[PDB]
Amino acid sequence: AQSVDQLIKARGKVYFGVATDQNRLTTGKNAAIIQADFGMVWPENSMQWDATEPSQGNFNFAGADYLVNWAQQNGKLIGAGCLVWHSFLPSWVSSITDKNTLTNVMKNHITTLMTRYKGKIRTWDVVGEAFNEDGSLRQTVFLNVIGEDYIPIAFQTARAADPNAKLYIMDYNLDSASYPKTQAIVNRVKQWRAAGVPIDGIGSQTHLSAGQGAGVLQALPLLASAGTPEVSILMLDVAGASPTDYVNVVNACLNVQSCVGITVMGVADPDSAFASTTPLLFDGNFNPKPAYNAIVQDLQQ
Amino acid sequence: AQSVDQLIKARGKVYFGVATDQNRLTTGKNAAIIQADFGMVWPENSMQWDATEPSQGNFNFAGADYLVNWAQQNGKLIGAGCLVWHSFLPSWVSSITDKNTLTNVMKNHITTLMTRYKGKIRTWDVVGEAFNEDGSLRQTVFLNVIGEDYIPIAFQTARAADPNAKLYIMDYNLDSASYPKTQAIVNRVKQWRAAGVPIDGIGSQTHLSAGQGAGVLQALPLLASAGTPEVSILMLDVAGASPTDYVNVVNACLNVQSCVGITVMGVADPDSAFASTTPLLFDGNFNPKPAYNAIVQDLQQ
Ligand SMILES: O=[N+]([O-])c1ccc2nn[nH]c2c1
Ligand SMILES: O=[N+]([O-])c1ccc2nn[nH]c2c1
Repeated sequence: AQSVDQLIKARGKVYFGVATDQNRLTTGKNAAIIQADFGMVWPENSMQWDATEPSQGNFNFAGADYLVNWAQQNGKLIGAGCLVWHSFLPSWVSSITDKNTLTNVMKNHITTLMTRYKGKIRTWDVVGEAFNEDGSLRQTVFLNVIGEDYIPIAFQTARAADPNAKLYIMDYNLDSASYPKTQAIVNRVKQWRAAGVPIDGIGSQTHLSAGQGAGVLQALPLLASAGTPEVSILMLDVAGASPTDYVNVVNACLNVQSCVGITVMGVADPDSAFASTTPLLFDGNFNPKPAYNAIVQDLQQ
Repeated sequence: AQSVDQLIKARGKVYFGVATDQNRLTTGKNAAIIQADFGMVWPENSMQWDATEPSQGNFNFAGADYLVNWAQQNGKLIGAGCLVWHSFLPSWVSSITDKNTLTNVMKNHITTLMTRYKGKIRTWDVVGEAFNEDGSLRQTVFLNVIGEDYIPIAFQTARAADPNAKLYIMDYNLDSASYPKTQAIVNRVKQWRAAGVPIDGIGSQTHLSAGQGAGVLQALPLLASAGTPEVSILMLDVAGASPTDYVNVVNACLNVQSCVGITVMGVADPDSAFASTTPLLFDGNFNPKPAYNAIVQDLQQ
């Protein structure tokens, strides 16, 4: 099976990547497929807040360390995240009500994780899912306690911790150009960057239903109009794994100059959180599915 | 699918169990299958030394806590391990050369883990893979630095930390009654128990090639002749997943009064470390394989 990462690099992009973690790399055929076919790895779960700081100051890095070392040994780029994401917060964080304390807790979490891997991580997802569907800011503990400046603070802190990393904000339901959330994140990122906030990229969490790939062809250029140096496609999977949907997403990447690459959410269908929708590029026997071969043919042209 | 755990309990045994961990419970159909069909869970990796104490005295319990909570919420028994196993040691341990220091480090590791989960764990695998294939003791850091007393110390320390748990020694290649390692572990366990060492069980790590199930019918009664209150089948998988091999292992369990149950290495073939041998009871689409149905029929007859 030809390598989608090699082929996308030949078209001028940076990577075709995949999310993984230690117990994937030691089972199935995941390591062999990643070695041959993908150019970047992300930790699925091992870098999230609940996995890395389950109680205050008690950092759990064993799983993340394994993935970083494996990637370095095998010549792969590393992306990591998410530093600030309400969905993976442990209870001790969401109980904090003092603005000074929560600011320092957020800063220490960012600084500790980024310093540990300083210079080794290409892309950090710093803030995730900060927007409501109507485009207002999501009322998470960080917004409620710190206020809207928590986003500037997070990015400023991350830039100081590792100036080499590309810093991204990420969100989902940015797959349609007419959806209010898509326009809102563009407007807010434009404003933040105009005031000097170091947001290098917007990452679109592309968890799609059948037939939604076509809309990404119009949504991704819109996200790119915010003026960040980079945009990316993250967490990609498609219910039913139709070649048409997957090829449309790949072509959206190719059409947007600032889109650096694509990361799929897993290797093989049985290891998806959405396994009954068989939404990935390899089947339960680790054979490439028609969508994989269709991407290969699209990138060869 | 009828539950092998309910059927084996109806035959007078304690459980039919499976190894798992957090990211299995959140993907595929693993949680649903475990809820319906298995009565005990073990952490595959999250309790091993390299996952729980990656630096001296500094413990990581996020993954293990998740599995213990999940098991309690779903009414499942819990087994855990391995407290002392050379294959999962961090480098900081294997570089210790002082007998008193290594003894204290080992005792602290045992006591900290077992205290955290005191009263919640049915079975602890305390020492693993302590024997060479010829029956002599494996020359790990523990044997080289502490000496052969490390095994009595480990069990004595474990009994004091949680007197409710059943304490096991485990090894592999105990599948043939005429293999030297099988008789050696019997010899040594008899001696240790005569000296008052609290070894409650021998666990046989049953990682089998095709056709090796039949030999377990003679090996397991031999293991039971050491006189421990319990024996168990652990880490069970069979290359090719022949019904004949799986049924022979199940019947060995039924034939040995002190054998309390069986634990299979995982749920579905693609998540095995030996996936190309398709050695588990569910396939890559999470359908029960012929071996599963054969076990069901064997337990009903
Ligand atoms: O692209 N990704 O698959 C991915 C997975 C988990 C993440 N956490 N933060 N960013 C992430 C990206
Ligand atoms: O039975 N088991 O699958 C199993 C898995 C991992 C272990 N670590 N210690 N004991 C273990 C048993």
